[PDB]
Amino acid sequence: ADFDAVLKCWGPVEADYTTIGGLVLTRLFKEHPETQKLFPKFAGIAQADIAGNAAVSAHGATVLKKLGELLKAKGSHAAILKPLANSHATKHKIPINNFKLISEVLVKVMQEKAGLDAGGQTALRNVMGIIIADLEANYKELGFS
Ligand code: HEM
Repeated sequence: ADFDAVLKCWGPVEADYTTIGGLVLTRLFKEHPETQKLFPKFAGIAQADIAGNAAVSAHGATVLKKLGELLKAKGSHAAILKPLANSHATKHKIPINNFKLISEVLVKVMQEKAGLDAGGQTALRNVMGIIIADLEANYKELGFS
């Protein structure tokens, strides 16, 4: 049910993954500046110059597309989340807490831009908790606690 609750508000996100993806990453870097170092292509870009940056928005679109694809799966997601854990632990080297941060940002963006109400905000935090716990369990399998 919590996946359905989020998907009933995903339309505005999927409608413009570039704009919303750019909003999410811009906000992440503004509110959690230490995360920007984790993107070597973007690390060091002055904050005022991120909202207008097409490459930032394009990567935000990649992130949100994958998250959509996953949702739409409604928890039967292994062929999906295992590769993502693998690349994020071993290639991008993203500590697991950062996924909690981007999920806090996405809740806010969806509240403001996608009509996500109080119950939907809870549903999204629950679904992101499912995703993050699975990423964490796969990180552990790889040696990353
Ligand atoms: C559930 C949330 C997230 C999803 C769905 C997601 C998804 C993706 C996808 C699909 C890619 C490209 C291909 C692949 O790895 O398989 C990617 C790359 C990347 N992601 Fe994530 N990501 C998330 C969260 C994060 C966070 C929290 C960070 C850091 C704070 C991060 C940093 C990166 C970096 C650095 C790359 C490589 C960019 C490049 O080389 O161009 N991601 N992500």
